[PDB]
Amino acid sequence: DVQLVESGGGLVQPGGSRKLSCSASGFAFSSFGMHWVRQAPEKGLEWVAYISSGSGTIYYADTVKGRFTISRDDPKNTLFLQMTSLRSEDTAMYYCVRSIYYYGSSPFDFWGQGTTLTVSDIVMTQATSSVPVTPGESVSISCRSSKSLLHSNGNTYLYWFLQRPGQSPQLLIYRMSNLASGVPDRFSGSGSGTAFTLTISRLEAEDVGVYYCMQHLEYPLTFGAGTKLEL
Amino acid sequence: YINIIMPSVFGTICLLGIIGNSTVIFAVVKKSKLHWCNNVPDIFIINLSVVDLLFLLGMPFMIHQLMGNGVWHFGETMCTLITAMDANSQFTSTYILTAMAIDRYLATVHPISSTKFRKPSVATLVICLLWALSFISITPVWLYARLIPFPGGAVGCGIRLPNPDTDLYWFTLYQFFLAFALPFVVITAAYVRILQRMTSSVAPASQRSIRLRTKRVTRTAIAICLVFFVCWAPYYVLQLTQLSISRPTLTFVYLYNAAISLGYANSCLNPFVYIVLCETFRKRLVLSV
Amino acid sequence: SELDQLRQEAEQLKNQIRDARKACADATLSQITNNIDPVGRIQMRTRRTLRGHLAKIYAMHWGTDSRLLVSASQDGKLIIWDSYTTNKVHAIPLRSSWVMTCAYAPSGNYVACGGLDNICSIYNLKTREGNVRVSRELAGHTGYLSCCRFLDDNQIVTSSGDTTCALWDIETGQQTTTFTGHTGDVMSLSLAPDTRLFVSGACDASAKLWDVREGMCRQTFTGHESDINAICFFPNGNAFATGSDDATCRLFDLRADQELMTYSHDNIICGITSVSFSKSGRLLLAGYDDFNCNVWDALKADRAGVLAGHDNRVSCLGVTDDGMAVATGSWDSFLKIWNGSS
Amino acid sequence: TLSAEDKAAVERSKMIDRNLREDGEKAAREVKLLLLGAGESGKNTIVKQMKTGIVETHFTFKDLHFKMFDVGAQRSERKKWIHCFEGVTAIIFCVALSDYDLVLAEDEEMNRMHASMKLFDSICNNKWFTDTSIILFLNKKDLFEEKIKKSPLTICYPEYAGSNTYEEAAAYIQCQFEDLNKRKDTKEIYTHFTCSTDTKNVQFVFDAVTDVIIKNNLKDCGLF
Amino acid sequence: TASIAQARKLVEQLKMEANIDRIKVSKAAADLMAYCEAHAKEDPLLTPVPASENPFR
Repeated sequence: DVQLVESGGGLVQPGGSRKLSCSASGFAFSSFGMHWVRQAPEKGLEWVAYISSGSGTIYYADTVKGRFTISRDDPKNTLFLQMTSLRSEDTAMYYCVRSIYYYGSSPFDFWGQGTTLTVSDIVMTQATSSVPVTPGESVSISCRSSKSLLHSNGNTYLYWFLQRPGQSPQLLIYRMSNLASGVPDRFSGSGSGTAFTLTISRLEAEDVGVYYCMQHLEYPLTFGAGTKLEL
Repeated sequence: YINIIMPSVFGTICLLGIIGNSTVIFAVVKKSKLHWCNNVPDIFIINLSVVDLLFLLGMPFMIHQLMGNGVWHFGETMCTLITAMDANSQFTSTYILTAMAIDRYLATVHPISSTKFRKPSVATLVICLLWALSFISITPVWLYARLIPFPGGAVGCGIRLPNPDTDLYWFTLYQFFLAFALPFVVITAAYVRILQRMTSSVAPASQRSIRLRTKRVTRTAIAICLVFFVCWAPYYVLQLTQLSISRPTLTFVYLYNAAISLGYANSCLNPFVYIVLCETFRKRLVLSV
Repeated sequence: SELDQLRQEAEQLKNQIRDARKACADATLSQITNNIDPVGRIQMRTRRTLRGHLAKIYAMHWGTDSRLLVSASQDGKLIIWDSYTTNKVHAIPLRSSWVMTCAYAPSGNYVACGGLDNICSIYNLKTREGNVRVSRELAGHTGYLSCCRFLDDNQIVTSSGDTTCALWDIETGQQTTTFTGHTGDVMSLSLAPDTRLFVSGACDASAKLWDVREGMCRQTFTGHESDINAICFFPNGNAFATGSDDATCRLFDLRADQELMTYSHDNIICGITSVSFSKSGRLLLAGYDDFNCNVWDALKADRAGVLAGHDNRVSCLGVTDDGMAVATGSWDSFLKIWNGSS
Repeated sequence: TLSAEDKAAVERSKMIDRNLREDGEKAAREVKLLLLGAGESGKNTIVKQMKTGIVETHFTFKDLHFKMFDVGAQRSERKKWIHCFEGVTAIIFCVALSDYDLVLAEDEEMNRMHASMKLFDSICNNKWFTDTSIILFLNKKDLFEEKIKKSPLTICYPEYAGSNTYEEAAAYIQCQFEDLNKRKDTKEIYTHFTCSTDTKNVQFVFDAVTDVIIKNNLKDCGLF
Repeated sequence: TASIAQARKLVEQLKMEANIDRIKVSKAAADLMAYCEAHAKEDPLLTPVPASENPFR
C-alpha cells in the first residue's frame, strides 16, 4: 500500500542542524514530485519546499530559503530535507507530501504521517475559525484569496484539505471543483475568482476537523488559517 | 584576355560551388525534418558544405585585389579579419574532410565497436572542436596580418612577417604540413583501408551485387583523395618553389593565380562528388524534389 | 447429392437478397443530395505536431474529453498525448512491440492495444501507484489483433485476423461472445453510438453488422473488390463507411441493407488505411497509402480537401468527439492535429 | 505564461522524451532478423540452435544483440502483417534440401521443394524487402546426401543434367534459389549449408549480419 | 462431414438476412441528409469556429 514515513525529528538546540528523511513505499516515487509542508503547533499549514520529478526544479519558501536543502534519492525511494541554523520559528510537525503533475492529475493527494521537530505572496484568508455543527446538516466553508486563482487555461488552482484531530491532512478537492479519489460525494467545492466555498452535505462524525484551503497558482504555496468544525 | 580569363574562372567556380553546397545543405536539412540531425554522417556533410560555403563567399572579397589593381580598399581592420577568416575556412574544410574520412573508416573497418561513440551528440562535439582547433591553427595568420606598403600610391593586404628573410620558411611549411601534407596521408590511408576491409569473406563476391558495391566505393574513395590532392598540390608546390625563386616572372604569376583558383575549386567539387558518386543520396534528393 | 443441393439453395438465397435490395433502390444518394450546396474547399492546418514516436505509428484513438489521445507505434511505446499542449501524459512500454491497434476507454481510465502477439492488453491509467500497469491480457484469438474498442470499463470488442470478432468480459478475462462468419482476416470494427451493434470489415471484401447482446450477424454488406482495411459508423448509427485496398470508400446503410455511395478518384490507386466522420457526418476523412488524407463530402462524394503533411503512409486518423480537430498518424512516426480557421 | 502545474507538466514531458530518445538509440543498435521457412524445413531447429501469434527470440553474440522474430504461427494472410517487418536487418530463410522428392501432405500434388521456391520468390521479390539481404539456410544436408543416392534430383528438377553427387546436386539447388532473385543489384544472398550437428550456424549469421551493417554504413556515409 | 455441416449453417444464416425489413433507399438517404442539416452548425470542421473558441489556436 502507499506509505510515506518521515523520520529525524526531535528536540534540537537553537542554531543547530537536523536531517529529515521521508521514505516512500508502495508507489512510483521517481514519478512524483515531493513537497515538505509544516504546521506550527496551534497554527495553520505552511509550505516549506518542493522538488520535482527528476530533481530538475527546486523551490523554497522565503522564510527557509538558504537554510533548508531538499533532495531525493530515487534508487532508495527516500526524500531528504537538510536543515541548518534552526530557529525557534522552526518548531513544527513536518509532513511529506507527494504530488504528480500531468493533465488531470490530483496533486497533494497523499500526505505522510509527519515528524515532530521542537526547538528550545497570495494571501488565503479563512476568517471563520470555528463553526458549531450537528450531524446530518449541510455546512459551507468560505475561503478568500488576494489574487484571482482562475488561470487563462480555465483551471482554478484551489485545493481543499481536511486534517482530522490526530491525523495527517487528506486531499478533498483539487482545482476548486474536482473530488479526490476515495472521498465521499457529499463534499462539493464551489468558487469563482477570489471567493470559494466548500459545501459538506449530510455532515458525519468523520468530517469533524480543521479544513485548509491552499492556492497552487504560483510559488510559494500558501494556506489559509483554517476553519474548524466542532460538535 | 588575361584580365578577363582569370575573373571568369573564379566567377564560374564561385557560382558553381555555392549551388553545389546549397543543394547538399538543403537536402540534409529536409531529411532531418527541420530538427537536429540524428545521423553522424549527416552532421559532417552539412558542416563541410557550410565551411565550403564560407570559403566561397569570401572569394570575391579576396580576388578583387588580384585582377583589377591589387589595391586593398578595406583598411587594416578588414585585412586582418578577412585573411584570418579565409585561412580558417581553408583549415576547417580540410579538418572536417579529414575527420569525416576517419568516421567512414570507423563505420566500415569497425562496424560493431564504433556504435558506442558514433552518436549525433559526439559528432557535434567533434565538429565544434574542429573549429576550435582551426582558430588555434590560424593564430600566426591573424597575428602577422599587417598592411604591406607596395611601391607607389597603392597598398595591398598580405602577411608582413617580422623577419621575411628567415621566417618565410617555417610559415610556408606550417601551412603545408597542417593543410595539405598531414591530412592527405590520413585521408588516403583511411580510404585504402576501407577498400581492403569493405567486404567480408562470407559476402558472395561472385554475385553482381557485391562486385557493384566494390566498384562504386572504389571510384568514390579514390575520387575524394584525387580531388583533394589535385586542388591543393600545385598551390603548395609553387608555395615551396617560390622559396628558392627570388624574382617571379609573368608565367609564374599566372600559374600562382591559377593555383589559387584550384584551391577554391576544392570547395566547389566536394559537394558535387557527394551528389554524383553517391547514388543513395542522389535518389533521396530526387525523392525530396 | 445433399451437399450439392444445399449449395444450390445458398445461391437462391443470395439471389433473393440481391433482388430485395434492388427492389428498394428506387433512388440514388447522388440524386437525393444533388440539390444541396457543396461544402466548398476544406482547408485545414497542422495546429500541433506530436513528436516522440521513433517508428511507424499504427493506431490512434481520441479520448472522450476531446483533449487526450493515445497512439501506438512499433517502437514498442504506447504514448498518451495532451493534444492542446503536445505534452506527453504517459508513455507505456509494450511487452510486444508489434502493436497494430489501440483503444481509449470512454471513461478515460483504460487503454488497450494488441498486434501480432494475438493478445489484447488492458492498461489502467488511474492507479494509486502513479504508473500505468497491465490489468488484463485477453488471450484466445488465433490470429493477429487488428482492432479493439471499449464498450465500457468492463467490456471490449476485438477483431482478429483469424476471421472472428469477439466480445470480452475484462473482469473475468473471458470472451463472453464470439462473432463468426467472416471468411477472411477482419481488419477493423466500429461501435455504434449506442454500443448495441458493431460492424466489422474483413479481407473477404465484406462488411457484417453484428448484434452485441445477441451475438449473431444481422446483416452482411458486400461490394468491395479487395480487403477492407477501415470502417467507421455514421454519427447517427444508421450507416457506416468502409475503406478498402481497391482505392475506394463506400457508404453502406444499415436499414436499406445496401451500398449508397462510392468515394473514389482516378488519381487514387492506393489502398485506404483509415476512415472517420466529422461530428455532423457531412465530412468523411480517409487516410491513404499515397501519404495523404482526403476529405470527402459524404453526401455528394466530392473531394473537399486534402491533408498533406506526412512523408509516409497515413496509418490512422481520428476525429474528436466535439468535432473540433482531426488527428492523423503516419508511418513517418509523427502525429498531426488539424482544424480549419474562419 | 504557464502556471506552476503546467510547468511541471511540460517538465514531465521532457522527462519522457529523455527516456524515449534513450530507448530509440538502444533499439537502433540491435539487429532485427525475420525468420521464415516452410513446414518441417528446419525453421524451428534454427531457433533451438540459436536459443501466441509471434515468437520472438533474443541472443547476443560478440557484443551484438540479435532480435529474431519467428512468425510460423501466423496462419492469416501474410501480406497484411508482412509490412510490419519492413526494415529488418536481414531475413533468415530455411529450406530443407532433403525435401526435393517429397510432396505436400494436403496438396498431394505440389512438390515440397517447389513450395519453398514460391515462398522464397514471394519474399525476395517482395516490395517491402527490396533492399533486405537474405541469409538462406539449406538445412538437412546429411539427409539430402543419403536420399540423392537412391532418388535422382531429376524428379524435382527435370532440367538437371549433372552428376548424381552432393557436391554438384546441392550447388544446382543453391543456384535455383539465387536465380529467383529479381533484384541482383540492391541485395545479396548469403547461402549456408547447415546440419543437425553443426556448430557454425550462429557464426555465419554474425558474419552475414556484419556485411549488412557495413553496407548500411556505406550508404549512410555516402561511399556507396 | 465437415462441409455438409458448414453448408447447413451458411444457408441458415442467409435465411435470417433475407427476412429483415428494408426501407427504401430514398427514405434512408433522406435521413442521412436530414441528420447532417440539423447538426451542421455544431460541426467545427465543416464550419470553422472563431479563433477565440478554438482550443488549438
